Amino acid sequence: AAIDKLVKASHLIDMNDIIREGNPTLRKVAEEVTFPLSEKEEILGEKMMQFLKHSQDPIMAEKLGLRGGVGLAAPQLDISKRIIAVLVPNVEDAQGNPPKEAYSLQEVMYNPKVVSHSVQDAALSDGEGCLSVDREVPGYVVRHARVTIEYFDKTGEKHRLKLKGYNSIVVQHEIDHIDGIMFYDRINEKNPFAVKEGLLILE
Ligand SMILES: CCCCC[C@H](CC(=O)NO)C(=O)N[C@H](C(=O)N1CCC[C@H]1CO)C(C)C
Ligand SMILES: [Zn+2]
Ligand SMILES: [Zn+2]
Ligand SMILES: [Zn+2]
Ligand SMILES: [Zn+2]
Ligand SMILES: [Zn+2]
Ligand SMILES: [Zn+2]
Ligand SMILES: [Zn+2]
Ligand SMILES: [Zn+2]
Repeated sequence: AAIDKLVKASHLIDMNDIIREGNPTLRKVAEEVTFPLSEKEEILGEKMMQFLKHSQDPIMAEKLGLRGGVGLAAPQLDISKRIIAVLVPNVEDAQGNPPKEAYSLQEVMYNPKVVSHSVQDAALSDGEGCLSVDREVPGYVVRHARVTIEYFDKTGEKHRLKLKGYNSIVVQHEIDHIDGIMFYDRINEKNPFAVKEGLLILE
């Protein structure tokens, strides 16, 4: 099955493992994982995080032909499970100094969900792109500004976490994938750049 291919020890996830727009798995509601995790589900989560790290690394991205990403959901690898990985980098300063924390968020999350959110909405000013979508899609992807999430880690431990900013946006995006929702679903149908008053536009 797809999972067996992906969890082979020597296998590195690349773009040929990522399904594309139009594949039905992208529109399913992903199934909840049960704890204790199987070996395969644990391995998949590790390989997903590995892909993001690769994707972000100039060398490996180039070796393996990867488009850079900051999150990945199991449904995008044809696996209908509630497993996402997020890897959101902090940026260097103007003098070239690395940030204090390499990442503002770095997590493999099992059964994640949004449990509360702000009334305020937000969108990234540059829009959103997707590894499964090979088309230009303009417009503001309107999300919750702030979210509280719950999720499990690979050991079964429950986390509850409030997010904001870019971190908020990224997790929302991944969560949507495990519910069958695509980013463009949240772009206004008649003017992609419409702004309802109070929308937090993020730079
Ligand atoms: C920001 C919402 C989360 C994006 C996650 C996606 C990758 C994906 O398809 N996840 O399921 C990505 O990294 N996309 C990038 C993306 O949209 N980025 C990366 C930097 C900020 C933002 C565009 O403004 C690229 C591929 C376009
Ligand atoms: Zn592969
Ligand atoms: Zn392990
Ligand atoms: Zn590596
Ligand atoms: Zn609500
Ligand atoms: Zn996506
Ligand atoms: Zn919501
Ligand atoms: Zn709760
Ligand atoms: Zn539309």
